[PDB]
Amino acid sequence: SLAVNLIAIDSQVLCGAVKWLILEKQKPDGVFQEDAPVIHQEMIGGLRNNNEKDMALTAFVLISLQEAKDICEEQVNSLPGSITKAGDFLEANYMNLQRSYTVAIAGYALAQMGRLKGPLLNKFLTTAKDKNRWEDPGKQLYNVEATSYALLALLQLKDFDFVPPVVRWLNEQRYYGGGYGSTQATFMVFQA
Amino acid sequence: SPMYSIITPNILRLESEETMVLEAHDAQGDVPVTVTVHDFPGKKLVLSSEKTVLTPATNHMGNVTFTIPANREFKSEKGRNKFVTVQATFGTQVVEKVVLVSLQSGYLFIQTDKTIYTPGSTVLYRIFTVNHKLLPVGRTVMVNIENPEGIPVKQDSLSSQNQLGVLPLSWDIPELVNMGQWKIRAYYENSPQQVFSTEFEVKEYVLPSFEVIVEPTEKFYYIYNEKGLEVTITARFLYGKKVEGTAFVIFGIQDGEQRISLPESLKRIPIEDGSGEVVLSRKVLLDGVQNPRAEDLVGKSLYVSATVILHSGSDMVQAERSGIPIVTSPYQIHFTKTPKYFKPGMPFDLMVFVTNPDGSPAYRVPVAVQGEDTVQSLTQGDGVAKLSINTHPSQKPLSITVRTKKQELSEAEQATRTMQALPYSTVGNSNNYLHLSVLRTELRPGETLNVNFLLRMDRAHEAKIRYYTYLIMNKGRLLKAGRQVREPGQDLVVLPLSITTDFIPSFRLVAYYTLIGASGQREVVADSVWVDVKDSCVGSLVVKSGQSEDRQPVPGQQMTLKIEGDHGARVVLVAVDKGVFVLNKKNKLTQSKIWDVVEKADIGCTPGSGKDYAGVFSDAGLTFTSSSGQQTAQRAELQCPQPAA
Ligand SMILES: *[C@@H]1O[C@H](CO)[C@@H](O[C@@H]2O[C@H](CO)[C@@H](O)[C@H](O)[C@H]2NC(C)=O)[C@H](O)[C@H]1NC(C)=O
Ligand SMILES: *[C@@H]1O[C@H](CO)[C@@H](O[C@@H]2O[C@H](CO)[C@@H](O)[C@H](O)[C@H]2NC(C)=O)[C@H](O)[C@H]1NC(C)=O
Repeated sequence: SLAVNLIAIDSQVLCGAVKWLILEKQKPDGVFQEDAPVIHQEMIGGLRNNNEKDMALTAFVLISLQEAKDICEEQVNSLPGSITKAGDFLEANYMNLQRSYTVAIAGYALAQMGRLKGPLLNKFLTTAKDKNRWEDPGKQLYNVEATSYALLALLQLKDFDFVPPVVRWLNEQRYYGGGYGSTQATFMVFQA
Repeated sequence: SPMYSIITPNILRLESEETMVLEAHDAQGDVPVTVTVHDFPGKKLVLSSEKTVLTPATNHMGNVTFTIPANREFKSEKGRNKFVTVQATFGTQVVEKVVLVSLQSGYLFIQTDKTIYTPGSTVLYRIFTVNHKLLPVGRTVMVNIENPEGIPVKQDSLSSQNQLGVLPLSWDIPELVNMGQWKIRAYYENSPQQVFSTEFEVKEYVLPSFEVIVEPTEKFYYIYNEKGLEVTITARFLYGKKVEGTAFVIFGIQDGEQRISLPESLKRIPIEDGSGEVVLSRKVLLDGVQNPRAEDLVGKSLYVSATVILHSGSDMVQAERSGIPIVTSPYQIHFTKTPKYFKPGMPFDLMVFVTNPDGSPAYRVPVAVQGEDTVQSLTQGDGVAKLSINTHPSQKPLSITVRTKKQELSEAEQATRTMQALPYSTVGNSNNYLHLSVLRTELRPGETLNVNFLLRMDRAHEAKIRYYTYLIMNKGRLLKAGRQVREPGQDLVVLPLSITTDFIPSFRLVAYYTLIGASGQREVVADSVWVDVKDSCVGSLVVKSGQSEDRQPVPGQQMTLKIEGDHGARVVLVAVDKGVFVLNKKNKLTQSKIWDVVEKADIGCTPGSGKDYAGVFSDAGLTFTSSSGQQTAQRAELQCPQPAA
């Protein structure tokens, strides 16, 4: 979805992957299910944690389909109904989430639909600690990975009062990417 | 395999023609070349025209042209740099390079009928709209007229298409006005960040009937002159007859932007036979300053203010001479036309630029190298002297110091300048060089100039050098390029170059060769030189009198104005009393200032040579990129790097 501004990605193959995800790998209630986890288990980052895995994996694919919506809205007409079914599943089970990672990745998914409001917005705001990061206990790589989705949510929601402490916190950490198990963290922090 | 090559300038311009020079080296058979220009970053495709075939009958040469359009998408970013991408596909092998872009599109020159106006009068003004080639272009111009504190009071928008690049316009000054300096600013519609300007004054005046000239004997002051500075006064009526009167004259000192007046420097001299003379002595100047050191006076400047009244007492003129330097040296030596890069083990030429203390060029002053008194030379008409050294193969930098040898003047009066030149770096320290040498004369259109190409390399690889490749850069675009063939044993070859009117005011010649040498490695060695051309018109407009008799005609008399000029040209006229210019002669447009504006817009920064083959092209203003991989240095700044000074 980012490389179409750079190289000539084949549109028939790309929306063919979108059609293959919707029909084969989506349950009728909105849940996407993985049938073959990756060999290099370090490149999935915070998604390696099995706690709240079905909510987080549903949010990851929904963000990827909504960013490729503009190209594949013409090719697959069942894309917005698939987004609505996945969005209803994430909105209904949003308040049960406890990890700051899962709240952040569902926050950017709900913000593109416009459903991150009220108590779902308030839980998303109070998930942040020191008003500049969405941190979980453990390695700092997952926390910068989690804060990267939440900065995208703040830019999507167009609430810029809470943005400059987050970006100033990201520059103070001085993260330059690379390393073992850094694929998700490096890609999302620079897109943010 | 053969190596493909593309040569273009450093910087490309909007709304003008850009030359693209394609060459293949060591090539066999025909090779088709397709040409494409893309945007940067991303791909939107801005120009997909032009293609050609490099042929061995043409020594695999091919020059093709293109033009850069500008739209609302191109004109979007106005403050920061943006780039484009040039694509050329040689058969099946593509060579491409990202190029810096300037947003300038041409030149605007503004002529006013007067340099100073009254409240309640008319300002007549013509705007000449030319491209980068100084040829009339039809574009939309945005002109604004601003107040002394910078408030736009009148603005215009008009296209000069089908009007031969001339916009004659008018505006009336109201009587409700603030006197002072008023500014006209103008810019093209498709280049809003390139702003041209010229100034005029608004005041309450009547014209005087005579002019006063204040003439220093020398345009500087030497501190240890016991006599002091002599300033001759010349006063005559505007029609050319001698003025009888009495002058009051006072001196002063200018330090930076602040002026200090010497009150006791006042004298009172009668003006007889249209002339007078006043001297400020050395004792009065030192008595005027409170610092008794003569050493601290160096670096500052003087000014003279005179007030002359006729002996009828009915008119008065105030004149001023300013900017007169207090110096130890009647000359200023500069290496400004000398390259800073020498060829080790190959002789090197020095072009020494010597000026008077005001900045005017010095004529026929002998200068010499500090090392050895035998090598001496006198300056030519433009203030340039020719010296040369016989270089050793030192890889260490070579310090060069030049000092004048003019007779009677003491050693404290002899100017000097010291620089340090840098060695050329060959590819892999192969010690294979290219040396250029040429005549140094004032160049007029119609003369021929012998260009000399000297090859230096071992003789095992001299048989592989079968040609040279040369290009001419003039006014920020490629004017001519080609090949000069070479047979074995001919380390020196000569190419005559005929000068036309397109070469005015200055041009750079670059030249290179290429081969696979050392241990089987591609080597490029280049050289460059900057040549000055005599500043003159491309055409030749002359205005003279049609009558040959009846000198000083009567007021109102009919006379014949004779105008000789180029066929097909459109001429504009204005006839002004000189008493306006005695009041204010600033901001007068002339042809020499036009070539000065073009030279200030030049993209080349060095008088030739360079640290390597890449530094030769980059300092000249050219980009090169080869299929093997050798290419020029990246440049992301439009302006030239500033010298240390
Ligand atoms: C009245 O008009 C004058 C111009 O006639 C302006 O004041 C001038 O301001 C400039 C600085 O921009 C000074 O160089 C001039 O000396 C000022 N002129 C004066 C003091 O006569 C301004 O628009 C108004 N000034 C006043 C004092 O009323
Ligand atoms: C580039 O190619 C053009 C072809 O249009 C050359 O222009 C011609 O040059 C020849 C020889 O100099 C002249 O006899 C012709 O009269 C020119 N054509 C026209 C239409 O006037 C141009 O000289 C070439 N330039 C370089 C540097 O190779």
